[PDB]
Amino acid sequence: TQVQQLLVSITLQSECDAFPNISSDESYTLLVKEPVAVLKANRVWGALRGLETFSQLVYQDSYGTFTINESTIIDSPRFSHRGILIDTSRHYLPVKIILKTLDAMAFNKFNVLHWHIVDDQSFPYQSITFPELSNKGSYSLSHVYTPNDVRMVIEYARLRGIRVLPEFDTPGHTLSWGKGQKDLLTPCYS
Amino acid sequence: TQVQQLLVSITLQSECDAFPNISSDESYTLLVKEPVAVLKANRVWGALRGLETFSQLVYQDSYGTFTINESTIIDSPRFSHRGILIDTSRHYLPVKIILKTLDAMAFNKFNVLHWHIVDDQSFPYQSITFPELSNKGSYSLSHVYTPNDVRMVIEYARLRGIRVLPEFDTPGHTLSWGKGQKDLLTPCYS
Amino acid sequence: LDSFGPINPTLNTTYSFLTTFFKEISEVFPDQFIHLGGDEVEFKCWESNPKIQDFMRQKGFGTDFKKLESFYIQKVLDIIATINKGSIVWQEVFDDKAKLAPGTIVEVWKDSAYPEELSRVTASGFPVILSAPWYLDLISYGQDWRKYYKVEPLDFGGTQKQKQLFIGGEACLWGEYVDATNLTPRLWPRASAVGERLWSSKDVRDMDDAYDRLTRHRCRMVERGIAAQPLYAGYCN
Amino acid sequence: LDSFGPINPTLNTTYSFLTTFFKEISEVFPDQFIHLGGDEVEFKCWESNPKIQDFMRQKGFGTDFKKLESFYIQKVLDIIATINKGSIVWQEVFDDKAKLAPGTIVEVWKDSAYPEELSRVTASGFPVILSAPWYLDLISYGQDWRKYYKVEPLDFGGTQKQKQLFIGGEACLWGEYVDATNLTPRLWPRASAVGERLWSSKDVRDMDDAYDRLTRHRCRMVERGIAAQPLYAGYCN
Amino acid sequence: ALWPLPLSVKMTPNLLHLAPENFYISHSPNSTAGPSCTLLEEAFRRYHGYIFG
Amino acid sequence: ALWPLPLSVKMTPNLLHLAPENFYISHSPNSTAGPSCTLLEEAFRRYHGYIFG
Ligand SMILES: *[C@@H]1O[C@H](CO)[C@@H](O[C@@H]2O[C@H](CO)[C@@H](O)[C@H](O)[C@H]2NC(C)=O)[C@H](O)[C@H]1NC(C)=O
Ligand SMILES: *[C@@H]1O[C@H](CO)[C@@H](O[C@@H]2O[C@H](CO)[C@@H](O)[C@H](O)[C@H]2NC(C)=O)[C@H](O)[C@H]1NC(C)=O
Ligand SMILES: CC1=N[C@@H]2[C@@H](O)[C@H](O)[C@@H](CO)O[C@@H]2S1
Ligand SMILES: CC1=N[C@@H]2[C@@H](O)[C@H](O)[C@@H](CO)O[C@@H]2S1
Repeated sequence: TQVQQLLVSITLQSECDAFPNISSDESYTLLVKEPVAVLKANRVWGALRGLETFSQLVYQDSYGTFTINESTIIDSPRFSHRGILIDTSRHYLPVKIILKTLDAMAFNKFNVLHWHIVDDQSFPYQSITFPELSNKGSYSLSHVYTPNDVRMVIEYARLRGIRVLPEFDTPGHTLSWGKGQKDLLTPCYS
Repeated sequence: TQVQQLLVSITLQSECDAFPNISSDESYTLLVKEPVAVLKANRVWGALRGLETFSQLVYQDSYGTFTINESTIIDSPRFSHRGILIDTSRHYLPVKIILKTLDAMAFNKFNVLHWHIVDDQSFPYQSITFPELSNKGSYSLSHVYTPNDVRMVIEYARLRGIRVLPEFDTPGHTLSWGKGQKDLLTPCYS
Repeated sequence: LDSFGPINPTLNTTYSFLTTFFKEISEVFPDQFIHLGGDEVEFKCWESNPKIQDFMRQKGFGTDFKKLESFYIQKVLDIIATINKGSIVWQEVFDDKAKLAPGTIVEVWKDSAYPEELSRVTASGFPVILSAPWYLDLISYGQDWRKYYKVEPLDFGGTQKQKQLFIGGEACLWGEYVDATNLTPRLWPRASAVGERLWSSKDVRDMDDAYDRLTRHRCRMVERGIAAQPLYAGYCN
Repeated sequence: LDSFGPINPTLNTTYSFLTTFFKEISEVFPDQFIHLGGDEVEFKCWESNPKIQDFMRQKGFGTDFKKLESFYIQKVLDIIATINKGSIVWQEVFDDKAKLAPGTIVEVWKDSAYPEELSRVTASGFPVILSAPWYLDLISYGQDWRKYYKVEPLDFGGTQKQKQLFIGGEACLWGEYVDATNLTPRLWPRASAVGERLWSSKDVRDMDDAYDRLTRHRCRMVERGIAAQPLYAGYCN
Repeated sequence: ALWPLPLSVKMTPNLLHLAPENFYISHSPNSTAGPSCTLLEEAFRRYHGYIFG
Repeated sequence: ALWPLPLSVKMTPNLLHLAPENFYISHSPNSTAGPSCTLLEEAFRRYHGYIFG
């Protein structure tokens, strides 16, 4: 009656310290049995997906008893690019709500955060080589993503098997770029 | 330069301990001057509206200085029934979010909460004379409004000059009523 | 087609239940008015019921179930009058030719030809409340606050006397798709559009000025703990 | 008509800025791909500019500003290739006849005739991402999760080879009307519809079963601190 | 930034200042309401918080 | 209540139980990953919270 353990077996080079990419292997199998359940996956990426599925199989019965059915699951994604686009130019989004979105993405097996980071209305990306882009283009100084904010989002995403795809849109959608980079934008005669 | 005081003058019988009604007088005048500003209203209801307006006139300048312009405001509503309908049957709404809605209503000078309390899907109104209506009709026992929940919403609303208009819809929209009141609903042959 | 339909209006136990029930309501809720509803009553269940069919011919209602609806509603209105409260009713009760006592407020919610509904209701002497163009549960893309703001509620046909019977309106947030997770952002500041239209003068309708004050007001709501959603791109503070 | 238009593609300072800038981006973001955008470029400003008019005739682009857009984009793609990253581009870059290096991903976002866009892009050899039918910022009344769920992304015309070039999709939540107050309820669980369509088998499309599992899943998101909005009337726990 | 816009608004360019710990909202001596009025007392206190908070 | 629905799901009617303070998620001894794997270690700990919390 008791599942005492969920053992996790990675079969090939784990890719534990790597960033995920388009071809990352997200396949896994999950064998739920007593006394030891087993999650097997080629890489880390598949184990992450399998942990999510395992958690969706455990439930509490009417008396509060944690229960799970003996089962076998074989799973792998139909498509490898599964994205959510967020836009932090039209409105600044605090780092916390980006981290929450990544948590929700993991629960849904989404693997790409398409970060539409800048646009016409504001330029929150703080550039090291070009400090004036954000200093003059952001909505205010508290509506900026520091190098450390960016690293945090990237790392937080990586820990859930999520790729961070940055979008720096050009040549259109660049009005905020012109505040800090002089002579970049075309002046309009009218 | 300093406004030291906002004096509030109610001219007629205040209606302080009464519930507002359709004909309640919500007119007021607000004279902002130094050293004493004056809010004058026929009744309590108008003073409440005038307090909201006074707060919308105070602002902080670029250095954080609390500022207000010398001014005179004469105000009274175009229509006396200004409502928000909420529906707590399709989904139960916790008392807290009803209280927050009342706060937002006050900030917007709304004066009627149209409480569509029951409908087909659930019956959260706990009736004293008919305990089975909610016991069998609610989504669960924690999705009920106790007599005390109801009093709290009524009092909270009254303190903002807001009328609580209950809707107990019949003869349609009554499926949840039938769980606890036997022989009330018409059985369907098909 | 379902299992149970509307309240059975042919039984004395119904009205005895409603009497006792509404008496409790007259004590719990101090407001002068009680909304009795009366919207979207389905007749298929009443039509398919043999005891109702019997009752229908017992007093000559034929095959017209509007008369049975009227019969039911008139008894409920009478219960409200006997406990000394006013009644509010959705437009169907008026449209289906029920006899309403003077004072009965009619709430107009159907978006089709609503001005003409306002004319009819007021022409018949009744006070009216408008909700038809302000269904905040009916969400859509963009600045829909403007369409709610642009409504001029007294643009219907009628004399001054009829226009004096228009006592106000309500912005409605029905609950099929709304709960604690989304109520506040959906409600505010879209409901603020209706609030100005119902408070301020008729001629207050400059859109640019409305946009200017509403973004700032919305930021104020946010500062005060109301998570009111944005009007357009921007920031607060 | 405005004050400033798109990036000036005729200046060497532009490309020198973009080189230095994108080099920084190639170091900050470890992903293999960088999205260069290229959507909705306005030509009126370029058309009205005398120095651009001069540049246009300098290499025979006539009055065709798609060629100037192409010229600009090709230089940016070359910068990305030189730093050893892949490029992603909105469909306009492909539609306006720019020369794309093999490997360049094209993101199809225009809702008009999108299947035929998928055919064209894939027929030309390029990998494709679909976003057109999954604009979550375009809100509407009711159970719109179903329309996102019912999309079958490979229902476009083409050979197997072309269908192998379809690598996935994105659910987009553009920000004009979205901030911290409303992002989460707007995003979830509507984006969960797209997530199943992109993860699960093609033949997983039983609507009743999808509704059953998604309400429970949505309740799970709520239990875990994600304020996902309801699908319909109901409760959690 | 008034919402709803009041019926009649007349302002001067003269700015006045307020001091949070030296600004009170109180009953005018001629008023029909006083300290007994819970409704006005609670409103005084919460609007003090809204103005300064 | 799986979302997304896995490619292949086969279950039995046999119910098994779990004890929160006596249920661990760990590395199988044959695995290529171990305690050094921050990614797996953090996932083990947060999924423990999701299953029981
Ligand atoms: C409230 O008072 C302020 C300060 O006098 C007014 O603002 C200024 O108005 C004067 C003359 O009209 C201008 O010279 C200034 O440029 C304005 N701003 C500043 C920084 O002083 C403001 O208009 C008044 N409010 C209203 C609506 O009357
Ligand atoms: C998981 O196991 C449970 C318990 O055996 C399954 O549920 C029952 O199934 C049996 C036979 O199929 C029925 O007699 C019971 O009515 C079901 N419920 C109860 C309370 O025991 C459940 O179907 C299993 N899950 C799956 C999808 O296979
Ligand atoms: C009166 C009304 N009765 C109906 C309600 O039951 C729905 O919830 C609402 C949703 O828009 O539509 C009409 S308005
Ligand atoms: C690519 C795209 N470019 C545009 C964006 O700038 C808008 O924000 C979005 C809103 O729906 O519409 C299209 S999608």
